Amino acid sequence: SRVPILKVDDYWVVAIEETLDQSVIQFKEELLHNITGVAGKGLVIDISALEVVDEFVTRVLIEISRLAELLGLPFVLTGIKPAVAITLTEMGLDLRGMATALNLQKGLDKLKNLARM
Repeated sequence: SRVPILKVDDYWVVAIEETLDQSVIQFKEELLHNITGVAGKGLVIDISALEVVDEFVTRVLIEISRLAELLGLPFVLTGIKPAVAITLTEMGLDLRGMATALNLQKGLDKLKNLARM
């Protein structure tokens, strides 16, 4: 448990910070364990802390995204600067077709708005 996984109003909230690499595997595993245990209304993951995004991180984000979809868990990715949007898309993450938001607040609001409909 290095990367904290928070729960707010039944939404999972995670912010990924710079890591000095197997802890990303460790993080993905713990997150997946959590979101398949107690039900939650959705998942927000913020990556604003990452100066560059790795091929490794990208694959973790693709897997979390696919599983969230299979689980029926609304998912929003937040804090994505232009340069990182380019890299993620080039490495196979479909940014256009997924929910993204500017920050954690916007992320949380987006999920609640979609649901309240």
